[PDB]
Amino acid sequence: GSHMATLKVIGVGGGGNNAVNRMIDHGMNNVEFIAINTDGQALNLSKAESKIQIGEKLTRGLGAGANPEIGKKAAEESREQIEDAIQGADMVFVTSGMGGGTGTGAAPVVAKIAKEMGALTVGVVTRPFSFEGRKRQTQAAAGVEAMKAAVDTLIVIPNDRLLDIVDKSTPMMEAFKEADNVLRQGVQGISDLIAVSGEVNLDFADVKTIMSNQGSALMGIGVSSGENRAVEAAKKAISSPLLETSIVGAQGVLMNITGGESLSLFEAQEAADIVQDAADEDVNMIFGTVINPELQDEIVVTVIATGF
Ligand SMILES: Nc1nc2c(ncn2[C@@H]2O[C@H](COP(=O)(O)OP(=O)(O)CP(=O)(O)O)[C@@H](O)[C@H]2O)c(=O)[nH]1
Ligand SMILES: [K+]
Repeated sequence: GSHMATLKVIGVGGGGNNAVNRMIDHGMNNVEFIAINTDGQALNLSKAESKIQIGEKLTRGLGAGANPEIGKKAAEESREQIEDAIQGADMVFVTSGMGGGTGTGAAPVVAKIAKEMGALTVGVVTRPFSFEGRKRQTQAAAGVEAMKAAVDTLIVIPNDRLLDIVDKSTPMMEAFKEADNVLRQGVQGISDLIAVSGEVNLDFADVKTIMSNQGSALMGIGVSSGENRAVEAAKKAISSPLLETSIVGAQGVLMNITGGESLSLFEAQEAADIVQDAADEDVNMIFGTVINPELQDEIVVTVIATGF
């Protein structure tokens, strides 16, 4: 028969659960959410269907107070509850802000558990703003290294990059939604790739080949119309204003192109060439195509890049 992949998104700590709440608000389908936190006040406000309060014996229901050893121990002591919530997942996205205690310490434990439960495990984490100081940055760096050791693939968003995309008045919440989009569009892109039957079909086994045990990653989506649409969508898919890891140096790529019946062979080559040339490597590509006749002049390019 057919395979139906279960995708889960797990928020760990404040920032991660913020991202989960905003994704649920934005509306996601076919994805399951898990909220993990020490902070009982924030966890009570989570919109996630599955909630795990960790470390209550250690924190009395408070956060970890920037102590990553308490975050790590809190997750370890709730291993069975975390395993039970994950069980059945084919793919898990662990999202977390690094630099505090709960996210820094517990997110690598959650990711380790997910991988041991058999899930393809992707971390999407932030580094703190420079204005938060050097100690926060150093602690975050230890969290990023622990994440790298625990996940299949890791996407790092330095929060300082948000300062590159705001004007002096952009609300902080609007900026945070831009960082959220990295996770949301990557999850949505995989979900859609799985759900739809393509003319050149890609599926979850291709995602596993490109992402399993591959270190840093990029996940992007680009949409364009009109003249040069394939080139423009491909460039947008690989544009990484918020990413620590750019496309440069990628050695494996999952690339899908969705368009209407006008989708031309020539423009599919144009788009593939953009990704090959930007990588500035010989990229091992798994290429797919979907014809969606509901589309008119719109083209959508999805890119997952690993192998740096
Ligand atoms: N882009 C973004 N960054 C966030 C968000 N919330 C927190 N951050 C950033 O993540 C870092 C850690 O914050 P948070 O996730 O609340 O930490 P925690 O580990 O839960 C806090 P404690 O140590 O007390 O338990 C912050 O220093 C900040 O850089 C958010 O919603 N969006
Ligand atoms: K498919």
